[PDB]
Amino acid sequence: GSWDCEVCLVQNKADSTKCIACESAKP
Amino acid sequence: EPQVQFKLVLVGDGGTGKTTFVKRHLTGESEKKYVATLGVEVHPLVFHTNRGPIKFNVWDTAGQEKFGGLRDGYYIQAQCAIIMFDVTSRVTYKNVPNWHRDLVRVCENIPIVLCGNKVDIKDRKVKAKSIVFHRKKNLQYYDISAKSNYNFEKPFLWLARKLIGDPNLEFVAMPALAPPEVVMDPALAAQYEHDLEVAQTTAL
Ligand SMILES: Nc1nc2c(ncn2[C@@H]2O[C@H](COP(=O)(O)OP(=O)(O)O)[C@@H](O)[C@H]2O)c(=O)[nH]1
Ligand SMILES: [Mg+2]
Ligand SMILES: [Mg+2]
Ligand SMILES: [Zn+2]
Repeated sequence: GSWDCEVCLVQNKADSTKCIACESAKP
Repeated sequence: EPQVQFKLVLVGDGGTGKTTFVKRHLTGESEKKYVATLGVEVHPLVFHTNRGPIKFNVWDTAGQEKFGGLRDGYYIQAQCAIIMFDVTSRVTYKNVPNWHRDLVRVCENIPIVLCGNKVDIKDRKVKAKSIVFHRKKNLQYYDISAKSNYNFEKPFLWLARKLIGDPNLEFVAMPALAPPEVVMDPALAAQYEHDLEVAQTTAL
């Protein structure tokens, strides 16, 4: 369940609750 | 169809022309995303290849490189990079190894292009014979001039071929670019290209 950060466009793992790059929360 | 996209970090000393360069791509500029936490603008640059669209999400700083290294979050998950210097400023070339170090510390062996910018300026200081860092590090080098669009597509095409694993990948057409602000004399361009060819044959 990977997700694309809507703030910086980095792809994050399903495990992550916030962007590994910019610290933005997952929708 | 899931769109093919890559995070590309654009690094190099302040004043080398990174912002000017990324902004040539008109749609990349109109669709850019601001990342407040890192103070970064991410420019989505689409190129149309013979195998479909490829998007380079280019991370441009807000000038913080003037004051020290960039934070981990800037580099994190980068899939490729361009390291820029200014051919009119030798110190910017001297700092290339530092940028490469900071980059690989976080990203390891991603594909990287080295770009010498501002080659439109007659009084060039860092010439082909002196440009050597790439030869020793596996990197590809291009002269560019952001202001004239000279060789704009070259770094992206080399990176696309490397990432996709297709040496025959081609761009179907150039993206829409801001019109050249300065002219890049075709003669000088030919000469510079030849000078690089000559330099490539030199031993070490
Ligand atoms: N002549 C010339 N000037 C350039 C070129 N690219 C950038 N500049 C100038 O160099 C200065 C710094 O450019 P900038 O994009 O802000 O560099 P950055 O700090 O690396 O982002 C600006 O005054 C630009 O107009 C170029 O290709 N040719
Ligand atoms: Mg800048
Ligand atoms: Mg376009
Ligand atoms: Zn993010």
